[PDB]
Amino acid sequence: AGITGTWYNQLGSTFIVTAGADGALTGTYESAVGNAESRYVLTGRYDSAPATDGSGTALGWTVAWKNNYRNAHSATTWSGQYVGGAEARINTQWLLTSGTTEANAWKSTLVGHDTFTKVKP
Amino acid sequence: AEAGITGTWYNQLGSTFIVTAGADGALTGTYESAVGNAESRYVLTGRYDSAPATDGSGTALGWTVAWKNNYRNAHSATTWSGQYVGGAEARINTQWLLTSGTTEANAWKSTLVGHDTFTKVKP
Amino acid sequence: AGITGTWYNQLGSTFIVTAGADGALTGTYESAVGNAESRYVLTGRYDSAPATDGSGTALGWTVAWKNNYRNAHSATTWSGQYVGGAEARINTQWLLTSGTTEANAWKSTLVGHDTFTKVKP
Amino acid sequence: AEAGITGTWYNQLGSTFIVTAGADGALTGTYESAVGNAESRYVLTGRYDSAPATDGSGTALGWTVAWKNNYRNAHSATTWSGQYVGGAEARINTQWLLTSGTTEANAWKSTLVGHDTFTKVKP
Ligand SMILES: O=C(CCCC[C@@H]1SC[C@@H]2NC(=O)N[C@@H]21)Nc1ccc([N+](=O)[O-])cc1
Ligand SMILES: O=C(CCCC[C@@H]1SC[C@@H]2NC(=O)N[C@@H]21)Nc1ccc([N+](=O)[O-])cc1
Ligand SMILES: O=C(CCCC[C@@H]1SC[C@@H]2NC(=O)N[C@@H]21)Nc1ccc([N+](=O)[O-])cc1
Ligand SMILES: O=C(CCCC[C@@H]1SC[C@@H]2NC(=O)N[C@@H]21)Nc1ccc([N+](=O)[O-])cc1
Repeated sequence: AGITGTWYNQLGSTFIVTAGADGALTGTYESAVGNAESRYVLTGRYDSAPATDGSGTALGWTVAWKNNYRNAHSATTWSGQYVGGAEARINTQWLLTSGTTEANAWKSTLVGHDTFTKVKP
Repeated sequence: AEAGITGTWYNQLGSTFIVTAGADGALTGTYESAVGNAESRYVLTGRYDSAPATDGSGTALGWTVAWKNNYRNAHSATTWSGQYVGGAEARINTQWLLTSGTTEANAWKSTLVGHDTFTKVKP
Repeated sequence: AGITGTWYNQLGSTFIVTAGADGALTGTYESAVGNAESRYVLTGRYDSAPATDGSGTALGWTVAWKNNYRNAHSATTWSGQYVGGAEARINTQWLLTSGTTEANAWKSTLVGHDTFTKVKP
Repeated sequence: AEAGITGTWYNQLGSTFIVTAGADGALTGTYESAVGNAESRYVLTGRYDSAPATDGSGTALGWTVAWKNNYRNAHSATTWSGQYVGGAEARINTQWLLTSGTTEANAWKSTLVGHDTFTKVKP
């Protein structure tokens, strides 16, 4: 529906997702930055029964940076909300964790925020 | 990847995390929280590195849970991001972001941040 | 210098700061949202000797939401960087912690991001 | 506010946090980290609620440290945000954001996030 489609964030990354009736999110992610290449599988969940007011729809998805081409031994999870309308938007904040030794654990997680704009005409 | 990830885990709050790890990187299972606007199990989905590095690094992973089942809907979603550490006392160290569906006016206070540690030992 | 002055974020909040030679930041903050009113004291620290390349200047500051008018029993810390030039900017990500009982501790911290634009002509 | 905040604290990493709490809400002291690009003490400044609620809520506080002294400059700053809990075994539970000075091209990977727990007991 509103979430299903093709999106892009401020970095130029590509986000193609499909929203299922049971609240499931599946698709592929293509990052424009970092030790990444081509498409990576993504999986998430969303509130399939949001508030009818002016509230956004809570959702989230994960991407392990490993495919048949590269492995950055890391995973990112995006958490945010879908805001519908003429100009659909997905505002997120993310956590990127890397696999590290017990000694380097304190510096294993980066935090950021991505804003997605919908395309798919 | 000798993933001992599969199994039933518990966090410091007493929440029950049940997961199965697929050979290709998929994570699936149910989540039951001991705190907050929730009851019974909620479906969760995630991904993990099905080929961690040879050194002694943990296995990166993450998963999400929209807080809605047949009993309630807290109009929220939580994503956990972290790493699995195998061994005698296996553990999953994570940090999470909980986003609530809100109006544009309240978007600034829509996301909580925390951290949970899961072990295979009772709450 | 570059940091010293008056700033505003996307929410309409007011940030008046002075950068000291020893890396100290002092000033007042006025929030446009939340259980807040008037001016609150702020204190921070910044990298007083940044890289001469195109890097930003690392900095941070804290505000306890308590003054002679209100007390929201909370404190926010902003962490980010100052990016100079014609259009000065301060990109931050913040953590807002509230005082809570041990039972409600898991939901004591909100996270967000504020972008500041400089004014003081 | 019976602030037992003042004193020397240590975190799970072995870092030493020394602070003095002013009657009006100010926090000042030095910070020494056992990990990372750092050595010796670094000046820190912060604020805390000098009038917490009457119930059993913790005392909200926060502080910053730019990582530059006479020995090194890691071109970074860390802010800790959390709450003080008094009692037999006093503790300061916090979460932090570490921002590195970077170019616009690397801004997306400039901030690390974690959490530290400070107690008055040796490392
Ligand atoms: O490079 C890797 C994998 C690609 C990460 C892309 C990130 S996901 C959040 C943000 N949104 C995007 O669309 N793209 C970026 N990961 C990685 C990064 C840093 C470190 N590190 O140690 O700093 C280790 C692995
Ligand atoms: O209560 C709800 C749903 C359940 C959330 C459980 C959280 S998931 C992170 C942490 N780890 C656990 O095992 N359990 C907790 N969500 C919610 C919470 C707060 C707000 N709020 O506005 O503050 C809105 C919705
Ligand atoms: O309302 C209060 C105090 C004012 C907070 C202003 C925040 S600081 C980050 C952001 N940037 C701004 O310029 N303004 C906002 N705090 C508070 C908020 C929420 C809760 N809560 O429980 O949800 C408790 C206390
Ligand atoms: O090494 C530096 C300076 C020292 C940082 C100490 C951190 S403060 C949070 C945590 N709590 C502690 O007590 N100690 C650690 N900073 C730095 C670290 C990583 C990167 N990086 O790019 O990954 C850049 C600068």
